[PDB]
Amino acid sequence: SMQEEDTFRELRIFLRNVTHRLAIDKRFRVFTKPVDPDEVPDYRTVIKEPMDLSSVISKIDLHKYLTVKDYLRDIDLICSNALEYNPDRDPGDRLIRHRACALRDTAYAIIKEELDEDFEQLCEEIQESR
Ligand SMILES: CCN1C[C@@H]2C[C@H]3c4onc(C)c4[C@@H](O)[C@]2(C1)N3C
Ligand SMILES: CCN1C[C@@H]2C[C@H]3c4onc(C)c4[C@@H](O)[C@]2(C1)N3C
Repeated sequence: SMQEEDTFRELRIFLRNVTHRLAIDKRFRVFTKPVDPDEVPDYRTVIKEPMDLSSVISKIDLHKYLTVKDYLRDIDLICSNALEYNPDRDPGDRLIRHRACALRDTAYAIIKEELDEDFEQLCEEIQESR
């Protein structure tokens, strides 16, 4: 219905605003673009599903997310990819792990404080009806 298309349009506006706010924080600059396969040819042999904040904005615009749950699965993949690729005790590794955990906690805290529980339940019921 037209009312259902208006629901999904409101969801995309909300997700773009969350994602752009994460993308301007100086801590998260390393997550804003894909890993350059030149500089890091090894990356794509270890990490099977690369993900970054530029890719997330492209996916919103292609209508790939019908719920906040499916968006948070991509935020979780940005974080898990950084933890898996950089697991060592050295400071470079420890700094990117700390930043990855901060990105995930920041996204969850914005959504907890700014999404109504009933808007997300409506998106999940339209999704399950398709
Ligand atoms: C050129 C200096 N490198 C330091 C970082 C460690 C590792 C990494 O893991 N996730 C991302 C994103 C990145 C890149 O920022 C990075 C580039 N590497 C491929
Ligand atoms: C319980 C009634 N809700 C009204 C508000 C609308 C929306 C929202 O957007 N930013 C913030 C902050 C808030 C919350 O205060 C709120 C709680 N919602 C999640």
